[PDB]
Amino acid sequence: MDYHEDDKRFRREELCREAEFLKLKMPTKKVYHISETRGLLKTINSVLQKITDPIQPKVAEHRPQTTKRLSYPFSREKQHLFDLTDRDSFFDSKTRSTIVYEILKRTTCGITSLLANGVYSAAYPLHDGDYEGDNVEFNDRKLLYEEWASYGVFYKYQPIDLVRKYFGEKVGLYFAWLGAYTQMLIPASIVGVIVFLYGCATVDENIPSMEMCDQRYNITMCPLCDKTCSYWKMSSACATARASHLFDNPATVFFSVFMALWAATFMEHWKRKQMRLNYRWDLTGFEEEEEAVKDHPRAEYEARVLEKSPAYFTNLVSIIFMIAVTFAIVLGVIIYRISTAAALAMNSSPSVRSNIRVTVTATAVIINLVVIILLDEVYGCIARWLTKIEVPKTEKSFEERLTFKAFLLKFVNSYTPIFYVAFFKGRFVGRPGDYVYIFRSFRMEECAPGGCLMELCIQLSIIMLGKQLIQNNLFEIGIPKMKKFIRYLKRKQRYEVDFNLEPFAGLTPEYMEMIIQFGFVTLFVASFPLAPLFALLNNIIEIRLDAKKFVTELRRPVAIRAKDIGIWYNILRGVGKLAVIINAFVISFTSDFIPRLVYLYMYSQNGTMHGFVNHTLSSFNVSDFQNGTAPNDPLDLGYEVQICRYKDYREPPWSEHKYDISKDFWAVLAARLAFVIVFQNLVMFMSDFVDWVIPDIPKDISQQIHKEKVLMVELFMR
Amino acid sequence: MDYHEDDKRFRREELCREAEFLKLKMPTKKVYHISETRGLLKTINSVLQKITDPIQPKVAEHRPQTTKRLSYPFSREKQHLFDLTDRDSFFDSKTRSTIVYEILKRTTCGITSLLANGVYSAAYPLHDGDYEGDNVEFNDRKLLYEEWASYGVFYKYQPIDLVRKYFGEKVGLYFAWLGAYTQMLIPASIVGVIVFLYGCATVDENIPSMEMCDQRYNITMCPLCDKTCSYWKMSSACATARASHLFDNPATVFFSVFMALWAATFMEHWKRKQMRLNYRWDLTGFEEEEEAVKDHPRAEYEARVLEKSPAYFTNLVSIIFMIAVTFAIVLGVIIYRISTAAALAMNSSPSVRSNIRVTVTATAVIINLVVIILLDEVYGCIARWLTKIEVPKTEKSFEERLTFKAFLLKFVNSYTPIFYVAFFKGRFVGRPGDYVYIFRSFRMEECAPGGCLMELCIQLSIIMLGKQLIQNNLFEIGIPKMKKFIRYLKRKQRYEVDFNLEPFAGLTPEYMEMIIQFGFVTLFVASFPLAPLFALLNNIIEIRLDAKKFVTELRRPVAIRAKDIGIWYNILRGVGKLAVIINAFVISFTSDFIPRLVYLYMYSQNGTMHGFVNHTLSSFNVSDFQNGTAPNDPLDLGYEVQICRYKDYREPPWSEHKYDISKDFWAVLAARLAFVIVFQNLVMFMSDFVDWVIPDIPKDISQQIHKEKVLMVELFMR
Ligand SMILES: [Ca+2]
Ligand SMILES: [Ca+2]
Ligand SMILES: [Ca+2]
Ligand SMILES: [Ca+2]
Repeated sequence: MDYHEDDKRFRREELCREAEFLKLKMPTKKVYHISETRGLLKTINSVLQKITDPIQPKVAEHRPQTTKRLSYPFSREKQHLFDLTDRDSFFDSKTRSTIVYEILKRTTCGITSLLANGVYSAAYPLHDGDYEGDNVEFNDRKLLYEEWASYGVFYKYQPIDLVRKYFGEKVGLYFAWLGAYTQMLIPASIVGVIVFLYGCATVDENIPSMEMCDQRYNITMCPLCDKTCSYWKMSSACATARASHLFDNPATVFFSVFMALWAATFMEHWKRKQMRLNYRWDLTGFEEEEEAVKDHPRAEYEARVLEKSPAYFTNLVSIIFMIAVTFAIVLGVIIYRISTAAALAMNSSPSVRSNIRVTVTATAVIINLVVIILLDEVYGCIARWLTKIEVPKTEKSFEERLTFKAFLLKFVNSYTPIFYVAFFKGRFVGRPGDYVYIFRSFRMEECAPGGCLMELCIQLSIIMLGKQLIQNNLFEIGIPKMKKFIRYLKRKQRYEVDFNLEPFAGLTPEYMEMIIQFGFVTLFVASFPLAPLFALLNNIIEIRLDAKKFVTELRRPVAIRAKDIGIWYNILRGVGKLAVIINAFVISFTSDFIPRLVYLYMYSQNGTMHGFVNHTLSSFNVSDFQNGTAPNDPLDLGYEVQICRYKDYREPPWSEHKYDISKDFWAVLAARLAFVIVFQNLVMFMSDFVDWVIPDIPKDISQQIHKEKVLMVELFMR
Repeated sequence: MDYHEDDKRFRREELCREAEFLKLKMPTKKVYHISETRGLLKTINSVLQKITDPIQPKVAEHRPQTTKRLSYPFSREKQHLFDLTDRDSFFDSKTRSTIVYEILKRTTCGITSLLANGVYSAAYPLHDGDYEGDNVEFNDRKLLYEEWASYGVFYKYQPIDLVRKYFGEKVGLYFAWLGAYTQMLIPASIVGVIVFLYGCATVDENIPSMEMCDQRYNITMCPLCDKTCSYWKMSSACATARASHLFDNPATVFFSVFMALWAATFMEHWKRKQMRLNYRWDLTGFEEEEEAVKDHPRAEYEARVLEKSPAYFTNLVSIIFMIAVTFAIVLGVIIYRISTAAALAMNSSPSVRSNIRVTVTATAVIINLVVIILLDEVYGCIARWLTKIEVPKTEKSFEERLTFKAFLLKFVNSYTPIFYVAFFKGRFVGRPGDYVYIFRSFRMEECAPGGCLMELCIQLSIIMLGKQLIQNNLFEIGIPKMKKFIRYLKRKQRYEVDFNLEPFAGLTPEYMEMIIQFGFVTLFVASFPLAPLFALLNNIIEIRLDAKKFVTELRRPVAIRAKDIGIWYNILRGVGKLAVIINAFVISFTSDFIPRLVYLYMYSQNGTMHGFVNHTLSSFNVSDFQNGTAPNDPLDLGYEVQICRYKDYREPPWSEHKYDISKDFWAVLAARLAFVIVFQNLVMFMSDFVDWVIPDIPKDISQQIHKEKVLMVELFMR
């Protein structure tokens, strides 16, 4: 318990004499406006500040803001600038802290470099009362914990009009965004499960999967290794083909079109929603540009320029940034190589002959993810330092610029193994005659038995479950408690309670996870349905986890008022527009959908497909290995062996040309590229069409603000 | 000579008794505001109106508009709403006519259905003085004719600040737009001529043109006709190949990229320019929506609804519109067919044996253009009537909706023969074995000897010269003089002079020609450079022709104030965005650029190309015609004949497969589609990049309006 103030202060009680020389000069400028009283307690002393009344409408009339009025037509109170209330207890704690903070920034000798220098350690508003606790006189924060930030309440709606009142429009605007995103994930998950279960129903009705699961063919493939791998039968790995038909179903194409159109209609819905939320709170968006002070090393450098009394260096460090992006790109694939090459050629030295091929893939991906989790912090640090070097003008430019430079890095290292698996996996190996030897010592890399699509789906699967759901939430809960143990192992007053809390670190690491997750929703659902489902399961946990992090474990933000999410809308629209071309390439060049359609329409010799797998397998002759690249010990799976088969669209060896590129390769390639053109153009046009149709401003808000303006006129004239 | 009034009136002097019963009830409502006097002269009587002073600041204060002030910092006078002048002769004639016209619309019993009923025939402001003439006391219109609307002055700049003062911001804004477009055409024409002359320099240095112009091959082609055409030699038509290399030069690809980027930078330049023109005239764009009265059959239908006291029918008539678009599309190709089939199989009955093949093409295109010129008016009329049926709410909705429905029609019938020539010409004929017989009586259509690109370039050429430059300007001058002869063959006072002038008919037919011409600039310069040149030559003539049409042959517009061109910006951005994909298809599928690159990189057997024309020609055997489709009288050009050649990428007849589709067809097709993907994506990204880079608001205007706002504050507080 105490009396009723606004903003605290945290000095460091015992150079030092200049610390006290500035520590008693600033508040002398603070005497004229705000009545301060300093308190002396156990650990480190603090400074207290209570606002005085008659300067508060000086600041409330200094800036234009809307406050509640007395008149109400149609069951709803109007708002104008500042008049007609007269309560002396109607200024909420949030707005009081806003005004007091404006005085905290305005007067100079603000707290930018005064706080950033070392004399002051923390400047922050306090909260009313306490969550849970005992015998509390109806706290707002207790109410908010009891209705919003509990795991037991995840079905009831977001109380957005209260969280705006207690945290401000920025923090309120975030949870509104996450609410609309999770609400839009419901039909995505329903349609995802319907398409996947349509996949599950008709697995054993198709032709091309039966052709592999059939016995009595005795068809043999080439060993896919340099020295030590043997011949393998087609019907051996047939579960992977069964799951392949579970994933590259002809309903998934329709699901991809549905997802592009889904992302577009989500953009429309959210524009409309923040428009009505800009109605309900603050309508005149004309904040005065160049309002705050400049960034202090720009004033320092500017002072150096005035001592001396650059359009080369910003572009120079932008090129530095692009360099870092390029070797980030190659670094991801480097680390993926190291990961798949964690345990190579271990067939011999244990001599147990497991041949399980599971631990190499599983621990490859898991070790890979450990290196990505470890490296992400480094990239964040390079973003902060580089943006510090560039010397932006304001705080807004620092926030925006740092946001973009962090996003490119996390995009690159968080997505590049999936680009390597989905596209560039088994493209570049030659015929079984000659192999493409990278580094001139051994082979590049070979695909899975039965298609590289499985490695994409299980890699993508354990990223949607590994890093997103379990790892990130477990550290997101786990870190602040451990910082609490660190800060401990080295009747209580209010600010002494709030000092033990952790300081607040912006909204960028909390939007960031959601932009990357949105990238997982829209960029790779051409080859993997039911991804939204995983996004929804992560999302329900994320909203309440973040809410409990606000109410429980953090001190209060200072309630910066803004009217849109900002740069994140451009990032969402960019990613959602990039999704179309990458879905076209995933469908055509990966999904094995084009060769089946071409075989149905050009080499059928009947109505349907049969002998498709007979058609793809390019017969080879085992006499033509390059003196050592033969299988080292042939398995003798049957009596003998004469010819191995492989899938590359090449002519048989007995023809007058052997081991060249056939007609069918160019036919399939032409059909693939034609699909890319048609898909990209039609889906760009549809995704534009649902922008042109849906009204970007809502009607009810336009007519209601028009009626409010008219009634404001006819009420004002009297 | 007369006294000084604002707005005229034209009644029809002798049902009739109701005409006079309303003719003396409206002006009784006009007595209260504006002092009218009626005059009685020779032909038909008129009514005169002079404004009275003290109601003019009632209307000038009724609406907010900016007028000149007394203070001037930095050599330029400020503007605010209405004060501080006090001249009683400072209201220009344009603004006086604006206010008087607002009273003409406001009071009701406005002149919408009062003028549209039949009692009033014309309501219009008059002009001061007269152009040229004799002894005129420094007319504004004489000045404007002497500086702007004369053919002798086409090099000196547009006097935009005077034409705005005399005609208003709409008509001024148009000539600003045409000024910026013609100014942007200068480097387009320079680079066009440089690329074309680079084509002209190195004609006789290449390989594939020499291969056709070479003698001593004795290579013979198949006759390309059903019954009566003979074998023709390759070296016969070699001028057409010479011009083909003049057009599909590898510099034209660079010119196509340059044109897409040119269109984008033109958009940026014009956004910036109308922004500063919105600075110089009127800055607060907040015109009150729903300001004027509704459209009178919507009030009539609304009255019928109120007698009765539809979201199906508007969409029904939209589908009607789409139907009209579809048979417009097929109608263009129908009329093109009739045109090329004007004189078919005339080799026999004259028996002169000219074999000139010129008159069929030339008169085909000319007859085609006559039908398009004749049909365009019909499509315009269907646009007006259909838009009349749809019953829009306002005048603005009628203007916009009619604009769009006119544009789709003129787009379709004005472009469809060029789509037929550039794309679908010789694609769909089979091998010389079997032909694709449309209508089951005779062959479809065959390409030119030496490529269908020539027919595209000469058709496109005589549209850029035929319909654009000569036909349209000749009728645009020719029509109003003939209407003057018609109106004649059935000391003078001012309104009696202005009555002989022709009424003004909006800006839509004058923007329309320029949007279609812009379509000719950006949509087909992949296969035809130096098109801008023709656009520039048309454009210089067009600006002065239109200007002389405003000053000389038309009565005055009523000066509607607007702040942008409107729908035409969306139409320009749409066409300029459609240009990229159509340039990709013109380069790949028409320009014969891909097969030369593929032959250079895959079948070279050396460094360079030689025997390219040897490679393309698919040898055929003349024994395999279908019993009558043989050449009827073989020409006996040599001793005998055994095999004819043709260009379709098919295997020779002596192989184990004959007359099927070879490997090389799929190879070339795959390369073509790959070029479409790469070109479309990279040019979309560049055309976006020059939007992201260039600041869409100018800096000087932003800082200058900020300084104007600050100085307005510190001048207002005193
Ligand atoms: Ca998380
Ligand atoms: Ca989180
Ligand atoms: Ca013209
Ligand atoms: Ca014209």
